[PDB]
Amino acid sequence: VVRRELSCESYPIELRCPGTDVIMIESANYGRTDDKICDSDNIRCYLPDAYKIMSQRCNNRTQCAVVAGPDVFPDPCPGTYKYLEVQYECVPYKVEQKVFLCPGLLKGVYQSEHLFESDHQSGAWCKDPLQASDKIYYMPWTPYRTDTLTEYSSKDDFIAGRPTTTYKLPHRVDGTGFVVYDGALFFNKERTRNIVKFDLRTRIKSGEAIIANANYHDTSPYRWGGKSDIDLAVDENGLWVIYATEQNNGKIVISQLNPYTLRIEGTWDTAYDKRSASNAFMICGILYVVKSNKIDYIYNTDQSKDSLVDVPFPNSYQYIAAVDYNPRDNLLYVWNNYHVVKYSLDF
Amino acid sequence: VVRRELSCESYPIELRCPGTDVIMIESANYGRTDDKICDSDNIRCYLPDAYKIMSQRCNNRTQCAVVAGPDVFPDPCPGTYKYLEVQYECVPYKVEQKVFLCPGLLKGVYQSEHLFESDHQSGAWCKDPLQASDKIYYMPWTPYRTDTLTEYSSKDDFIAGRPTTTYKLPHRVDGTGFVVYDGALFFNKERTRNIVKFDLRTRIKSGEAIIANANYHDTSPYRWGGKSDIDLAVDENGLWVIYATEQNNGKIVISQLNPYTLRIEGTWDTAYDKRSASNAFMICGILYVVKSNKIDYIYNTDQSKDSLVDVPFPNSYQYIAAVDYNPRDNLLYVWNNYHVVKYSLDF
Amino acid sequence: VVRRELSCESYPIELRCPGTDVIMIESANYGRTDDKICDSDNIRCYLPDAYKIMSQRCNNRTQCAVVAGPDVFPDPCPGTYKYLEVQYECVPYKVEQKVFLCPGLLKGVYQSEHLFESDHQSGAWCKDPLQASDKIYYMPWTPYRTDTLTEYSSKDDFIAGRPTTTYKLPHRVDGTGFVVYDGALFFNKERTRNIVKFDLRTRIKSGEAIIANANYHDTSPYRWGGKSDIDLAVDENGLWVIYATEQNNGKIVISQLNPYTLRIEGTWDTAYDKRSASNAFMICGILYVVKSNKIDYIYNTDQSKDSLVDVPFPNSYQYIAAVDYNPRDNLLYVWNNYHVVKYSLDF
Amino acid sequence: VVRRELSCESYPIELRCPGTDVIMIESANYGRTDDKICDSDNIRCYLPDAYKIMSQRCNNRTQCAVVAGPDVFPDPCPGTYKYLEVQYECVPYKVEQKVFLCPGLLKGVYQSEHLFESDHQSGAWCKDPLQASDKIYYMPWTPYRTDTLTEYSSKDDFIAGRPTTTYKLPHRVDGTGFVVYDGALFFNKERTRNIVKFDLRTRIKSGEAIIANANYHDTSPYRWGGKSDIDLAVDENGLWVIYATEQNNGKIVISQLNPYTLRIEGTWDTAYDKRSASNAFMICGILYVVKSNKIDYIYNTDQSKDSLVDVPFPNSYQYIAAVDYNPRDNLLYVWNNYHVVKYSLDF
Ligand SMILES: *[C@@H]1O[C@H](CO)[C@@H](O)[C@H](O)[C@H]1NC(C)=O
Ligand SMILES: *[C@@H]1O[C@H](CO)[C@@H](O)[C@H](O)[C@H]1NC(C)=O
Ligand SMILES: *[C@@H]1O[C@H](CO)[C@@H](O)[C@H](O)[C@H]1NC(C)=O
Ligand SMILES: *[C@@H]1O[C@H](CO)[C@@H](O)[C@H](O)[C@H]1NC(C)=O
Ligand SMILES: [Ca+2]
Ligand SMILES: [Ca+2]
Ligand SMILES: [Ca+2]
Ligand SMILES: [Ca+2]
Ligand code: NA
Ligand code: NA
Ligand code: NA
Ligand code: NA
Repeated sequence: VVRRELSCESYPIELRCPGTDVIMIESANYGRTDDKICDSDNIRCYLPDAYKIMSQRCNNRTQCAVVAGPDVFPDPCPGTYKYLEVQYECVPYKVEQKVFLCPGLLKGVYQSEHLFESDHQSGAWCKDPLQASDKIYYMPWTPYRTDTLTEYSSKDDFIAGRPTTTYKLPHRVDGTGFVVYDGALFFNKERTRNIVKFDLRTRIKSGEAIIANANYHDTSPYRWGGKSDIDLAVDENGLWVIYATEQNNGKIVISQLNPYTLRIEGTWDTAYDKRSASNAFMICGILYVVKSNKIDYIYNTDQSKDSLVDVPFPNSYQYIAAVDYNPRDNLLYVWNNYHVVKYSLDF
Repeated sequence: VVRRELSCESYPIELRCPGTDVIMIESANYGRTDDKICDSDNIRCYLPDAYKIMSQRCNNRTQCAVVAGPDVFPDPCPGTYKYLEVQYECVPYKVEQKVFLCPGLLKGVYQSEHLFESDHQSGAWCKDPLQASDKIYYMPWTPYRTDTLTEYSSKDDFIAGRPTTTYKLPHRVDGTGFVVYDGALFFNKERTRNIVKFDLRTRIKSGEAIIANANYHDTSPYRWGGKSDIDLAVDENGLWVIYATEQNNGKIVISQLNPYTLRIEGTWDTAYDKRSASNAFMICGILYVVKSNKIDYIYNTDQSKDSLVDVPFPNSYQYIAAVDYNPRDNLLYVWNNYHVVKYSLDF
Repeated sequence: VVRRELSCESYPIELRCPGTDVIMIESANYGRTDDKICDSDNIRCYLPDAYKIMSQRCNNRTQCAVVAGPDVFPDPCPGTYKYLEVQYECVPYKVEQKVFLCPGLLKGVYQSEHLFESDHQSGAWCKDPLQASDKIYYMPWTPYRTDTLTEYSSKDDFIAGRPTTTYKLPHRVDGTGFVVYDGALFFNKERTRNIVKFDLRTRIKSGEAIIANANYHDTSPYRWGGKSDIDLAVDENGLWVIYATEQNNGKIVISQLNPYTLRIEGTWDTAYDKRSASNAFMICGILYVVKSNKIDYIYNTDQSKDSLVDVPFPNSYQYIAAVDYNPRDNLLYVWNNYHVVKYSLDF
Repeated sequence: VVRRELSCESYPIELRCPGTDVIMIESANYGRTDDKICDSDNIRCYLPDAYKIMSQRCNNRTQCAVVAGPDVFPDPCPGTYKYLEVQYECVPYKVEQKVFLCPGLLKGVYQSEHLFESDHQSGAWCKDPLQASDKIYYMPWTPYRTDTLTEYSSKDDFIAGRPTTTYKLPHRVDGTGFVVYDGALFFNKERTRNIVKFDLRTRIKSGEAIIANANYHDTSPYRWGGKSDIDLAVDENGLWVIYATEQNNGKIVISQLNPYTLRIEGTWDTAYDKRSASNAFMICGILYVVKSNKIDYIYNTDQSKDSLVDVPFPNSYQYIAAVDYNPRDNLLYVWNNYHVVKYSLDF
């Protein structure tokens, strides 16, 4: 929706966008286009650079204050009493285009970072790839008692055990399949085949989606168990759901979930038994299944074709609780038998 | 609607309200009430003064930033890792209670201030009594060509002819009957018996009300004419409409208009011919009619009783274009034959 | 905000307002004003009655469907392919003007209706005077356990004990001082000097107001006690708060509360000790205090003048728990020692 | 956001969603879970099928009315006075999953339907693939005078020249590159490198996106010219922008545009000169370039790989003004030298 501001010469113009939304200049003029605006003692006074000046000073910002005068703008009509007229919009914060571009085909998964050894055998952690932020999101695994999400301002604060805040979730969580995308938490509602969307900035449930025919609550989890039936994943294409159905004889089923409309945007049936998989993740719309040790299966959703592979994966620890791909830094956010680690990817 | 913020010890809590809305602390606790919030190495840790500290620091403000720690709060439980949990609302800016309290019964109208002599014989001007501001709103009278409202930051800037901004109205204006109340402009839409509500902060029409059976467009104006058929008025009770109907044989009819719901909240029929009145205004729900020179008639809406009076009014100039009462400063904002003046009131 | 609809000849126009909001036609034309609208094989084709037809068919309705054709509209230009263009707004439902007009000065309170004898000694009940509805709202009094409001579709259903719905309140209630106004419940939040606004249609808290310096939780209740410290009241002027302050030595203090902005719009200090009052209510901005038996004191907020009176009140029962005035039907909604009654008023 | 309804036995529950949004049942119970709800003369009374009954009766509907009683629900506790308690959300209308699934690789483009021969040599037309509707959207090409979009209820009404409505656009349109997606019109704003989003249901601009470095206004159009610089396209992946940049030496550049966030989600540089292309379109994230006669070039965005091809295209007419792919019916919506046609696709 179009927002409007106008200030007479020597007065500032004030632009402000709600929450995390940012300014986008639609139009701007410094001069005079009307004989009634800004009462004083030439209605064809235009400054073509007014649009450029306002865009440079205000675009990508939550707020802007610009004085309508000679300190900021050249004079398009000396002698004429001028005014600054601006039309603008509040748009979601911009995202670096690399987040949506495929880095290539996965050659292997390798050790990279070892953050710390937690006192919890299972759990999950990630970053929001749509944000240029150092924020880490952490959800520990406690059977039948998980309903919180802890936020850390950096990796350094995360290792030191220094949280910024904690979120009380509207429902209990089943498994370690959680993801954070564009300021929203996505999780599997305990004892349901539903995904809950929880807005972190306003601390309220912003929606719910039913994952049609998805098996739930220790019916089709990963090898380790722990109610891992439904796993969410983020990649270059958006948000995904990794689960299994009786219709597909307990084999992995993958669906694209629109994070804004909560619609299921395409479903693909794989040939890999979910109970046999230690974990799984998406990269460029391709499902990578972990066996434990190695990636032994891939499913390409773009071609609707699968293949048997022998892609390396770290053999260090046994209890693989969570594996989350990040399309911003191209790293795997892993929870493996108490150890909180980051794995590099070779393309 | 309830808004929530939470920050772990040493981190700041950030409260922000949209537009001109202000913070109201609902609840606050600095301590520990839950064993899962703010992950670290006593769930009955309360600070009773947390509510008082937050209220003092954040109430009546657009924004607030408070660090959850020993610089701002005492320690309710030394050794326990604490967090600040706050529940708050965004409410319209508070108004000094005097604005709604009757100063008394009017003894007379007297000269007080003479701002300047305009080049326009007719027009109208006022301040928003619900705002603690020096802002002046000005609408000149130009037959069939009025569609702007000019704003000045102070009396000083108004006399000097230094405007802050100008508003382009969605429709043309009939007469000098305009008023500003709680950030909204109220005016009579040209060639209609309708009142338009225009939000000044967002620069959009926020509503419309039809003044049932009101005479319009030089049918029942004030003595001077100029399409003065419908006059808006602000007092201790709110917003009023001063007009005339054929049902009341062209005599003044007064209605209370709710500025928030746009409903007509009571209508009273007077015995004064509107065409004979130079102008009129409300004080404490009492209509005061000007003849030119003197106030010769009053109508009390609380009692539904009228009386003939001889209340003094300045005899200086003839062409009385506008008379607007202000319940904050208890002054009359008058436009009389080019002269822009303020009249004092003796109670 | 302006809403727009347009349909080519023979097609229907569909107008819809959210919730309880109603249509108000701003403008309408059946004909042709543009050479590009409604593509077919005269751009000055107007029907003046189009505005009248649309207003008659759509005003005061939640929804409207009108066919753009000869069954509903005359032909302003035969041969020319026409279209119906409408501009409209969604406004709060209209209210009969009598609700805001003073019936007169109270001569006495008299018995009228005896609905039923409840099993609860104390409680409160009312109707929403801003709605043309038979709905009754009921709140029983249970010490430290009150957090529900029950709704009945009629008097008949209320006596029979046939509820339509129950509302779970966000907080516990202190006393029997509750009121319903313009679809919103107003109550005193347990162990606070705060008034909570709860929207009944959406079932959420819509705001909160602090009653500055108000005594609360068995400090200054009515004679019967039961945490009656703060009593809400509805009359021709709007919403009121009846309470007491230490600043006024425990004597009744009355404040106008804006139900839309949650602002305190004027405060008046009375000379009647609240602990000595059995109950109190407002009519035309005048406070009427009950002693038990009789009305022995009045306070006129319009004049800021009080008087000692001897106004009759029914002597039938002793334990007067609640007295709520209704400005639509001009009756008192009373709860007296198990008996749920309506009292008439002589003006 | 969660919406709540509750009705006591024999009373109906009413669920309504705004605009085109549909109901999604979150939770439902017919019975008794609380001793205070629905006042009458067992707080563990549950009906497991209540969720199933409500979902079946209300899911995918704008509105729902269900009576809380024995005509619709079995009795989970005879003798106990029951109530129906429902929690629900309003979600965007569901979309058939085929719209997001790739039909295969394009073997050729073939003649299928010939609707009519227009009096306009150039123009554009389409359907909204996210809607299960017969609605056709039409924009004729008139140099420097295009600012309207006409809607037809069916193919039959479109051929007959019987429109339902016309939309007045906030800005003039450059070229025939328009698209309709999820109730929103997307077009290139005249003399700019910007895409405007216009909501058809509310008739207002809902956003704007700048296509960084895009050539505009007869700099890089298709062979026929007519300000075709920027072309929008819809496929299984969403919304795309087909344009050219000086950085890519006037060769086709393709970008994914998020229709909800207005963000550019990935950009790919092709090797095909845009001025040499008659038109272009996307299918499964693959760009197909038309030469006139044949498809002689493809660019796969999933692989970031291009190939020279010889894919058939109808040789019937010369002046190819628009080619729009539809992912619901897998047809090309084409405007070729006055003729309005549909082309089939062989996979
Ligand atoms: C700021 O806004 C401009 C305007 O479109 C956009 O092009 C740019 O990508 C955004 N991000 C940055 C870092 O400038
Ligand atoms: C700030 O907020 C408090 C909280 O109710 C209110 O009492 C006060 O009147 C308002 N205004 C000022 C100037 O403090
Ligand atoms: C319907 O709308 C009209 C338009 O202003 C209004 O005058 C009238 O009072 C309202 N109420 C009824 C019952 O018509
Ligand atoms: C109705 O709602 C259900 C609930 O998720 C959904 O599964 C289904 O796909 C939607 N569409 C139809 C045609 O039922
Ligand atoms: Ca995973
Ligand atoms: Ca006046
Ligand atoms: Ca009372
Ligand atoms: Ca195309
Ligand atoms: Na996951
Ligand atoms: Na006025
Ligand atoms: Na009350
Ligand atoms: Na297009």
